[PDB]
Amino acid sequence: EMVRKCDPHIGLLHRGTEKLIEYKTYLQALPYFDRLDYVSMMCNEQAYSLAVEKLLNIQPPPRAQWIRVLFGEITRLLNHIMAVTTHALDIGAMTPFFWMFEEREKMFEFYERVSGARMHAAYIRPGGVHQDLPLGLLDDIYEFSKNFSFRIDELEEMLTNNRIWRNRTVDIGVVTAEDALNYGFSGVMLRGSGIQWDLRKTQPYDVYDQVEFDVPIGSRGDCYDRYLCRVEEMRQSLRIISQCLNKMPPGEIKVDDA
Amino acid sequence: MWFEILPGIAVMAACLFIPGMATAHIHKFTNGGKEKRVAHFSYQWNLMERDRRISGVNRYHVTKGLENID
Amino acid sequence: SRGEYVVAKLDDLVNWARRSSLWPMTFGLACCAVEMMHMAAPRYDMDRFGVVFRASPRQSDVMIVAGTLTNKMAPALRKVYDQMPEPRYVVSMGSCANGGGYYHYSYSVVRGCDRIVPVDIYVPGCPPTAEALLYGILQLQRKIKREKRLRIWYRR
Amino acid sequence: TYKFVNMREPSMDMKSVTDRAAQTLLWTELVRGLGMTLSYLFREPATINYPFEKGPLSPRFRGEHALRRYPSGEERCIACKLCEAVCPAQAITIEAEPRADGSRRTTRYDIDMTKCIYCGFCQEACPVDAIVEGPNFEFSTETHEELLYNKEKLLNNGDKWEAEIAANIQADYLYR
Amino acid sequence: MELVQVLRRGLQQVSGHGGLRGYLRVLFRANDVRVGTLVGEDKYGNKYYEDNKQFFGRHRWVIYTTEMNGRDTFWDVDGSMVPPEWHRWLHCMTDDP
Amino acid sequence: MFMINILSLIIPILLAVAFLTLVERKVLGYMQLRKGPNVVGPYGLLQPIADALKLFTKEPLRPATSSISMFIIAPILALSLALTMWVPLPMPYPLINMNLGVLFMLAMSSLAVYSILWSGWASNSKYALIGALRAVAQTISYEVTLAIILLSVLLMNGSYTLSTLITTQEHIWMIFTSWPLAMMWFISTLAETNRAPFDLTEGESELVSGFNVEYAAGPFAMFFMAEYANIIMMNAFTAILFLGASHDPHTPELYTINFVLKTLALTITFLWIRASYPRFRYDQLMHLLWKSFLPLTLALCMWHISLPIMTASIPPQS
Amino acid sequence: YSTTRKKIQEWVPPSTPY
Amino acid sequence: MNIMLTLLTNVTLASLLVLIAFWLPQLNAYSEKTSPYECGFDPMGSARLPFSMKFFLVAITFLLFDLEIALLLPLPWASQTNNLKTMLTMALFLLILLAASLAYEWTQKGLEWA
Ligand SMILES: CCCCCCCCCCCCCCCCC[C@@H](O)O[C@H](CO[C@H](O)CCCCCCCCCCCCCCC)COP(=O)(O)OCC[N+](C)(C)C
Ligand code: SF4
Ligand code: SF4
Ligand code: SF4
Repeated sequence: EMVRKCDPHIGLLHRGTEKLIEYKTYLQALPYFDRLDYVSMMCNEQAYSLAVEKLLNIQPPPRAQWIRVLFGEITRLLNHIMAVTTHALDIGAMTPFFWMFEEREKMFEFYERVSGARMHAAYIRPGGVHQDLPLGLLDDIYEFSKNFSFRIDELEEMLTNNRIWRNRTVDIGVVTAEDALNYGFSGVMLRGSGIQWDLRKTQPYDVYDQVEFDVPIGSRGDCYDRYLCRVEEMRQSLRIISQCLNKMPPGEIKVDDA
Repeated sequence: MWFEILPGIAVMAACLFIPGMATAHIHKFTNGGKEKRVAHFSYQWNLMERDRRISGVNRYHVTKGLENID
Repeated sequence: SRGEYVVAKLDDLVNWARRSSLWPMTFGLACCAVEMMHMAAPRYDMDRFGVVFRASPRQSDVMIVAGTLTNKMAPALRKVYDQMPEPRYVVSMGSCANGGGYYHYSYSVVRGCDRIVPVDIYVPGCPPTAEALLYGILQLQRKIKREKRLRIWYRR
Repeated sequence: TYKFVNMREPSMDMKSVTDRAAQTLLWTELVRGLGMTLSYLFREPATINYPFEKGPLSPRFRGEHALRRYPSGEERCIACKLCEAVCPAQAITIEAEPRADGSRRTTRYDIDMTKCIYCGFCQEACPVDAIVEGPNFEFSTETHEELLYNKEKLLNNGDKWEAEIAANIQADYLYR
Repeated sequence: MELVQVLRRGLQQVSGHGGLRGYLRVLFRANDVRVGTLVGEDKYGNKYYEDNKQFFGRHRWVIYTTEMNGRDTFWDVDGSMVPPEWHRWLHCMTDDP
Repeated sequence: MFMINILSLIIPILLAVAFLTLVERKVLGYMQLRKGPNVVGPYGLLQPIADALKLFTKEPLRPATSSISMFIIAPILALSLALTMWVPLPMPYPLINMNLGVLFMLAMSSLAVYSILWSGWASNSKYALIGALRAVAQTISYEVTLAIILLSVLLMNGSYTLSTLITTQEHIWMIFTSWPLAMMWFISTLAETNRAPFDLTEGESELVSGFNVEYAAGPFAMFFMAEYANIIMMNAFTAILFLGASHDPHTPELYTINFVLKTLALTITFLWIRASYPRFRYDQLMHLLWKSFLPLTLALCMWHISLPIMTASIPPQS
Repeated sequence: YSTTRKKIQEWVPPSTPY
Repeated sequence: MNIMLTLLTNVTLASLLVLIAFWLPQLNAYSEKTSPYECGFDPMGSARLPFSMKFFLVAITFLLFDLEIALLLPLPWASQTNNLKTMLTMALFLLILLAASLAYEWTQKGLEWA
């Protein structure tokens, strides 16, 4: 009943992307990226639009950068919700799921509102951003964001102390902090083993120069620490939303360069 | 809301309610209100042994009183 | 008390029965897995319609095929479809597997989901909004309700 | 910046020791979480009563396509054909031929929802604002051949919804 | 204050008029403005939620085949064009024509 | 007319497991905020029969690889014993006055899981065998502590007969006397019945519906049904055994009216457990038992052996 | 269905002999 | 009698449910549909030997506790014996050994369960 070696066989969903991308012009390639890490649909677009703007040597008007970070962060919350949740569902917690996807649905109400699609919002553009966001939105984001924290907190009351959950995930599956680096682990899988590194603080790309937030380092490198990193990073993103709401300059959003 | 659970749960109760009644009265229905008789030990059965034969009827539900001796 | 009358009654009974609590199993292969889940999310709650995601085809009937299909994957799909009990159904979903959709032209996709299994209702979208899906399955019930093997069997 | 999740460690003070021991034996946090779900039993359920009620959407929302007319009653489409030229799925196929009047027109504008990805590039692309990604979002159907809309079908969709679509575009275009 | 609530169940029981049918099809209950138009029947509402506001009610005679209590009502049954825009909160502030 | 009494015991309970299913989806629904089944009811009520009809109507294939005899005989045994355990249960008046029917409750409960072993053995599938095996592990592992703590709570009622267990609770309730054993009895009923945190037999995401998989329509309905039989039944058992009540012989019905409350009050709790905790995994599931529950069950056991002598409080029954 | 009429409109032999 | 009657009615009930379960749907079984489930892809081989010492290493201990509880059962009745001091030691005694047995397993690392 012990495993002796797990033998993953990916490619069961190799839709074949990179070959397709080559035949289609830049603007027509963008949607593929939503179709990639689909749980985190905005950040992929942002990754691309940066990737072109460097080649194209062109800089978005600042407001666009503030949106790009803002939805970068709401998406940060989406992936973390989905991650912590379904990771719980895999070990049978069942409930927290339903408590959260209400919220996650309220976030899709925002993608719904600005992009016109509930998700896969081809909205970030190489030039900056697509349509400007509707006037009625920001207060609406405010009203939600102020109340979300109780929800995440209550989640945490069902999990972090729930010592059954602790015992199931606390001594697994530790990875050596250097050995991570040899395998090129990234993001949270690094921080769980306590190494300081993080790209937003390290090589900031947008207004992250102008936002302030605390990166949560793990320690033991067990799944549990990674979990707390997920939660805490949720709270921190929830910190970012405040700052972006409080400094959101008027101006254009697409680049002037027609 | 949550109160709306109740139609679902009350139907439970009544169902479970039924056997508890249905047996308890059948006893009285058969035993003539004597409310059944347990016989865990040989002796108590010996009392039901002495009975039935004492009643002219074999059904021992009836307990002939003092009048029986005269 | 015509025999046909009674047959109409039993027809109504079993077809209403099967249509009233079908139990999907799900290949949430690609990214339309998540929208499936929002059907089961509290805000729309598939369960109130009685439908409940239960794994293992042998305990399930209707099959959702969310998300893009691929070549290596296909044979497993045909396996799972074969192992379902009659009266099995399926449901193609999204522009995903209605016919490759976005990925219509690649070596690894298998165009439509149609080319390996006999699909029932289609639910176009990319992703379809979970609610459009909901209209999908309700439409599926309004197709089961028109099923009538009993009326026909007596007729033959 | 960097923060230590965990790292904090329990006190060995005897009051605290007896507290953790009593916690283990008497399951405090367990009953805490259990009390929490008790608490969520009493909140009002979030479900909408679909069909009878339907979820909130947005003016910008994307759905079924539909070519649409001038108020004059004339159709808008003029076969600049770049809807074909910008759709990533290339769902669209167009074959224009001249009107007897000599105006440009389509002969068999068509589209197939089987390949369309509802990205809304067509919605952006049209110079005369002919094709429009309609508000309708439900048209799930029995048979694959129905998905592959003909031109006439799109017009009929444009007829069914025109007040509605014109309402959305009216409510939205300034942001464009 | 349970008595006032049960009393609300009573007032709803009277105002709904034969609520047993509406709960036999439309699944209850409280109703509201009863604004209407459309190809047939239809309905409207207002209450206390961003999602529970603005209900609907299928035409008893429907577009053709009879649709009523214990009948298979369509979701596509709702009046085309105008009413969904008020019904999806695309413009709930903008009352149906 | 004893036969109609039996029939009167068997029909209502099956109705009860059906509506138990529905309540399960209901409450377990409202914990999730989402409403449970509703549309078909009006209050969902008509659902379970539609459900069962959906099952029995549906084709139940005889697997090509499976041996057929075991494959059929197992479900039969499952419902069999699931129902048979109900007979000697004082409500207030037992259908049968077994001199020692508690011990019999243990007997039925102990033959129960054997059906699981066949259920996974004849099913032939890999998941079937592995899941069935771990299932039998957890089960037996809990029946030992089970029966010991039940013993220790029975030293003081007097004897194994059940009706007396009413008499011994004409005031204080057993629970105030020995609640910790009531805890362990509770959890052992929470695992023996294979429920929420102790979830493994079904396996679920861990093993895609466990042993039960290869069973299709009707037999699946039987294992499902029998499972709920055991859940309500151990619940009722705990109810009579740890929660006494006033009992006027002239109005037995009154007592039952109370009893179904006190037991239903338990069954709901399992559901409200199900909505709350992630499952243990097969190591820890047995770890907490052999390492942690058991020694307390023993120490408590000697303690309860020893109270009646020190307190000079030895129970009456011969 | 198919839209935009025909293609080659190929000619056919005359009814009249020779 | 009494109990045999309820046994018969229960078993006949269940068997009745079986027969109405099979001889009813009346549809088409066929090969590959009847092939064993294996999460899609076909099995690499029929079920063989999931061997583990860690099964019996504890399960046997189950069996030797169950024999013990079999001796514990007489206790409630034995409690009413005329001479408890003659009894009481033994009432404790076995439990000690039960515990003792466990204790011996506890720390020879023979109890690795799983
Ligand atoms: C005169 C003196 C006589 C005696 C007086 C003193 C009484 C003795 C002390 C009473 C203790 C009895 C409690 C029962 C044993 C508890 C041990 C159990 O919890 O084991 C733990 C395992 O815990 C259990 O598995 C909990 C899971 C049970 C899930 C069901 C939740 C129950 C909800 C509450 C229901 C209460 C209803 C009845 C109340 C009256 C293993 O501990 P460990 O390995 O070190 O780390 C985990 C610690 N935990 C507890 C935080 C998880
Ligand atoms: S539908 Fe949209 S999301 Fe689902 S697969 Fe096709 S493209 Fe990816
Ligand atoms: S843009 Fe709209 S109108 Fe102009 S050609 Fe393409 S489709 Fe016809
Ligand atoms: S819908 Fe989106 S994808 Fe399909 S054609 Fe119009 S624009 Fe191109």
